[PDB]
Amino acid sequence: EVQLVESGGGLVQPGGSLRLSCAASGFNLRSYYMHWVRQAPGKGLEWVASISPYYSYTYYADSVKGRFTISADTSKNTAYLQMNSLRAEDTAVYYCARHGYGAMDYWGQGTLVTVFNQIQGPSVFPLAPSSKSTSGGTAALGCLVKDYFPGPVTVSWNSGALTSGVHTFPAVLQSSGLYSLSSVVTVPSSSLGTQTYICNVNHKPSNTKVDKKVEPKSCDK
Amino acid sequence: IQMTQSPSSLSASVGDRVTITCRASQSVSSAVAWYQQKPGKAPKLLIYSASSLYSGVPSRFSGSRSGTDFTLTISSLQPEDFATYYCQQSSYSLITFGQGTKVEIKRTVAAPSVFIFPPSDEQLKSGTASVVCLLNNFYPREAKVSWYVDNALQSGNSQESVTEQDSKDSTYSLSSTLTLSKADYEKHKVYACEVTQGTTSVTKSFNRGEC
Ligand SMILES: [Cl-]
Ligand SMILES: [Cl-]
Ligand SMILES: [Cl-]
Repeated sequence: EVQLVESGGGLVQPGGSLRLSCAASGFNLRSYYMHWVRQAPGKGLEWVASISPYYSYTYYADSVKGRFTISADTSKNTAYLQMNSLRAEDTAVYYCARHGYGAMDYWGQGTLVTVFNQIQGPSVFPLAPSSKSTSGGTAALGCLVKDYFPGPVTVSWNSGALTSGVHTFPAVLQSSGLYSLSSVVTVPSSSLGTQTYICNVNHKPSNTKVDKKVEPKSCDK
Repeated sequence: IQMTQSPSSLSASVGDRVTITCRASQSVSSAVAWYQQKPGKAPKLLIYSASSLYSGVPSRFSGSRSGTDFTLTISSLQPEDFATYYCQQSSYSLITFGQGTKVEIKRTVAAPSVFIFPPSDEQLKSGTASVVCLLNNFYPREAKVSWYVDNALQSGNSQESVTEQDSKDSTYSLSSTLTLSKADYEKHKVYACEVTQGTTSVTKSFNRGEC
């Protein structure tokens, strides 16, 4: 079966080097053009590089010239993208795809390249329901996950039992270089004394788990 | 060669006829393709050579070229076809894509539920105070969020994030976060989130050290 399995992705420092692999099975690789196209989170499709099947004449996008190097090896039937002089603009999922009928038919699953200076685990803060969070029989509560780097953090509520009403927002880049996101849920107001609400924050690059029971704001007077 | 794609977004109904166009910056002959992508999955080849159907793709799909105008059309939009679409040109050697056409679901207008969240006392230990305003399940996407500290309109110290369309009610939800210094937060008192969306304006407020 024609399979395009990618590997090599991971965290990498700026002006550094990482090698992605595009393992081709089924077909011969040196018989079709091969391309790398990438996609920065929440952005469009950007072509990165191509390698010709005969005599391995390579061509790259203006943005990557001289920094990225594409290569192939028929022994392993895999193409490589050697990335050098890595920038933060290079953070993206990198796909490999085969050329067929003037376009691109088969694709890899895509491996993530995460540029980073240093790893920062998250601080998690409660977004507590109160009278300023209660409208039309509905109370809102959530979890603020702040100052982590890099992505992703994943958020669940009550270990996945609580799924309806949930909104986990895309992470945003604060002017500090650290990421930040919130995960909220709307629940019936009456439930606030009937059910506990726990957000489960997972940040694999710092091996941090946090579990935050979100409770109504206690009134001081 | 710039593949300029239009529109960036549009909302139609199931059974609507839908047309997406892509205009090449210089003649690319007919060396053009169309892809569909659904979140967290690789693109699927839809049309190759401007007009020819890739084998296996549904027949409501089709493309066409007039000069440097390349068009994609779904004659009767099906639920599976709600996605983002991309054109591509492959002339000579440098490949370029379109910016994207998000095809979203039409639904009736809806005002947001507006909730406001003071900073937690745990956070103040770090010297920064975050105020979060939540706009819940509204349609369509367009919304202005303004932040007021002691009646003084803020700028530069807020950021916004929007969800994609909800898988059930096809609404959007937005959050805004205002970031202040601990000291700046503890000197002022009244914190307000003003929301304008559609023909609706909502202000939610609290006074520091309330409840
Ligand atoms: Cl960093
Ligand atoms: Cl995606
Ligand atoms: Cl308060």
